[PDB]
Amino acid sequence: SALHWRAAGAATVLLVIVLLAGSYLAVLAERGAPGAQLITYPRALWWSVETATTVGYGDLYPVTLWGRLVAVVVMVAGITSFGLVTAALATWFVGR
Amino acid sequence: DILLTQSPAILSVSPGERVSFSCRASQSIGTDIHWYQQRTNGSPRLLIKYASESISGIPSRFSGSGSGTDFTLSINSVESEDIANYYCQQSNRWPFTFGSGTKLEIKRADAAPTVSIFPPSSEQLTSGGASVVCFLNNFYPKDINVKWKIDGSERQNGVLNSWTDQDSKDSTYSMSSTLTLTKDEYERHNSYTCEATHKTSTSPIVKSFNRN
Amino acid sequence: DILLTQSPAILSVSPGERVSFSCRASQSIGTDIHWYQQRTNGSPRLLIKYASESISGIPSRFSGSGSGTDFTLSINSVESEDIANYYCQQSNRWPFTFGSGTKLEI
Amino acid sequence: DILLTQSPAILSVSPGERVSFSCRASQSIGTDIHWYQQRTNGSPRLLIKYASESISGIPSRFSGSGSGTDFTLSINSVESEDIANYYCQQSNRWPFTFGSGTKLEI
Amino acid sequence: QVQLQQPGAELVKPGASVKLSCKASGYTFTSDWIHWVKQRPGHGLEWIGEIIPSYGRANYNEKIQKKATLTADKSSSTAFMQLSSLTSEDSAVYYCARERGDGYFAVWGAGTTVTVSSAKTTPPSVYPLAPGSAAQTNSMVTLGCLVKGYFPEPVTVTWNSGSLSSGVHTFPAVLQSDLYTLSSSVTVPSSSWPSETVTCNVAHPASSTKVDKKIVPRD
Amino acid sequence: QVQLQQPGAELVKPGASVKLSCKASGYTFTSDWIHWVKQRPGHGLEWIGEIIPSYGRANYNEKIQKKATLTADKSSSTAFMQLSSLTSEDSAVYYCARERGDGYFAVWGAGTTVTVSSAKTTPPSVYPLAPGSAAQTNSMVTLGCLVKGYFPEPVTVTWNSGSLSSGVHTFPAVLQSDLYTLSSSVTVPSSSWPSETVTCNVAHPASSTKVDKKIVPRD
Repeated sequence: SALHWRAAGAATVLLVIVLLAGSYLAVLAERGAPGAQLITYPRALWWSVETATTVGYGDLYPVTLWGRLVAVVVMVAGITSFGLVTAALATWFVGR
Repeated sequence: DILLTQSPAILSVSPGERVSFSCRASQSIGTDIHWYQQRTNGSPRLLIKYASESISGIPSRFSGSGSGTDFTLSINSVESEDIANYYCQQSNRWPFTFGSGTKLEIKRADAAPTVSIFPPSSEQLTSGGASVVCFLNNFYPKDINVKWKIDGSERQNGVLNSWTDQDSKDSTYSMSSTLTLTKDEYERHNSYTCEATHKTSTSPIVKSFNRN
Repeated sequence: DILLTQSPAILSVSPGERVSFSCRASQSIGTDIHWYQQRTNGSPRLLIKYASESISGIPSRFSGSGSGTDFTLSINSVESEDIANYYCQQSNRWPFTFGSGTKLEI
Repeated sequence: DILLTQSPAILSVSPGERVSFSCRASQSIGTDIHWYQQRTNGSPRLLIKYASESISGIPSRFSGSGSGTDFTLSINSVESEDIANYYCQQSNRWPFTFGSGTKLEI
Repeated sequence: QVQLQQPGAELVKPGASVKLSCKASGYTFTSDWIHWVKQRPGHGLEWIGEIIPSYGRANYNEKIQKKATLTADKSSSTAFMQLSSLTSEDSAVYYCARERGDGYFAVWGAGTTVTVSSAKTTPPSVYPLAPGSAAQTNSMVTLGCLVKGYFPEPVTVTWNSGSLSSGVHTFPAVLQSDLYTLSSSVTVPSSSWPSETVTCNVAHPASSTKVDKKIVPRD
Repeated sequence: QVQLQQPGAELVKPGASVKLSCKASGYTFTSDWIHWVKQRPGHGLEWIGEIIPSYGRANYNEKIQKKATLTADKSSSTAFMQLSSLTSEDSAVYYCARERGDGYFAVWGAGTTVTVSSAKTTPPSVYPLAPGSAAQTNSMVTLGCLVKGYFPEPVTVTWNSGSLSSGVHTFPAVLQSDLYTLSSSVTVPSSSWPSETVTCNVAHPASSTKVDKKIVPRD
């Protein structure tokens, strides 16, 4: 457990924190906007996961300024996490 | 905003018969609909959540179905305790919206009214006034008429009638007729009576009382 | 093109009474609708933007509501200075389109 | 639930004449519709699957067409052995639903 | 136990203001939403607004007039709704409901009957209703109470503090000049009276005046 | 071969229960779904529920009354449907169909005619119907059988064990008191009778009583 494992390990933990907080903040931001569908927590968590994994079906998405702002954080933290693990497994193989 | 239409507004059904309420959305909301119940002078009570998912405490008779725009609340063999208003509410898009509501009505067998005349009290007369109360309880249907005769002569002035909605214990109706007179007005008469005209009998059910 | 229907064309109302205008789109446009006001021999004046968001300068009486296809412009207790034509305009899909307009009458 | 309407309920046609049944869905279901046949005192028999795809064993007269909400079962030159009830069933969304059914009459 | 406690009634003068409360009990998570629903007599439910006590953000129904301002207090776990400049159109029963942030309303409040009038609060006068001495007895005997002269709505009439509720009617109040008036009735076996004490309990939350009255036979 | 074998009929008393079976044959993959369809006489097909024998999970139609409980047995490859508390509204033909998990129903069962009644099971009385001795012969001769006095439905009438089916009519049963009654008819060339034996085969699955009866001329 040097640096190339603690980084990916913390990123995975941080990601889960972002997913939980992101789904919570999304509901807070999306409510008050007529037509918004991202207004309940259980499906907001499902949205955050498919957002952080860059899947993004289209069944759920933010339509507000702060809602979309929260979404961007979920994307970046998502790509970084899934990208930091990739760079982690790369360094592992290089050192044999 | 998502519009929720409930047709019909009033739903009549015989006892022990399956009934079904309707809830239509102006656009597809998946299965994000919720059914509530509200009896007379009561607070809304959650019956079904998410179209079909049942709630702990709610009888097995209450079932749910539907998806998209059309939804249905069903009751297997309706009994008298189900007399209430049934609302539907969506949670798919902000803001949350309620349905117009549907009132359940149970058509039972005809019941003759139980007339009860009541003289004023010693506490009320002391205050300076008199109110003769007549109760028409537990009858069906709700079509009924009361008549007040003082000493044989019909009285119409000072008559306050009050009807209750369909009772949720025996699917019947009740009526309160209160004749309010002044203390001085009440002391210069003797025979007060209360006549009730219903379809259960061609002869009007009459209750009378004499002041001492 | 997105069609914007405003019913009725003329709306009569007593003073100090709440009134409501209607704007319906041929397809869902979210909340991308905008309300304007045009008095006699005057230029259009933005009242409400994006369904409900208010504009600085416009009185508190003017409120907005609606989403998808149905939209509503409301005036709390109408006074004489509100005699004008009220138009609605969408900005969801190109090109921009205006409503038929509704004339307020007191 | 997806509603499947079949109009008309009864379809009269002369022998050797092309006939067409109708099946309409309350919402778009793509091509996920299936046609069945049921004669007197018999069990349903799959005629066409997925709108137009034919089944081995079913005569060439039976063809299929339609997409979205409107679907059509056709019989090229109807003969006496085709006297039965024709149902349609969708498989796009749960639960599966059947049509009201159409009775062929020669 | 009761999860949402609301005041019985609030009398407001035309143009004035009132602040309704909603004390919460049971599980109070951080993801809880408190909603407020307006219901005029004879009409249906009408969503007013929502508020999450955790953050403090509140949303309101834009389809109607913005007259309510939602506030909360995380300390005492109570929600508040500030109604400003009320007219006759604002006289209704205001419920409060707890949402777990999953859509439906699990628990509703008893509701607060808000009456907008210039009239003064009047305590109810309760009188016993014993049968006449020349009345037939029959298998069942019917008693009653007379709640006359009170304002505003509502009143809660119960028999023997709730222990007796089977065969009980409570008729809607009528409006006379500026006072309400109704009556209640109870039907018990004729062999159980007055061997068993029958007393109605009339409460009038608009003045905090709950009164009892035993029903004794006319001597 | 027959891929789905179902019982002929099941007589049930009002309030009781019955357990229908559906034995499967042919290719039985792990991704197979077994469906059940209800069809009342004169009505159309009605989806009841589904079940995958592999996992054991079953889903039901929520639009109607939940009265059926689907179970399965991977050992004998048979599907079961437990109907509980049946009334007169539950009397119908219950088919079973195999789905490959791709939507359509490839193979249907023969169906089980479930009858809900308090009546007792009665075997059918079959009588021959030979033409009168003063009847014209013509090119074609018409024979028949009389299935009278049986309960409940149905009955399967076939001529010469199925070998003779061309020109055969079987009229619907009529209801008298508490017994059903129908008749069948067959038309063969007049030169082929009684040189060729004509015998109808009447089966009554509700009592497992299949009977034959040769049609001989009236001496």
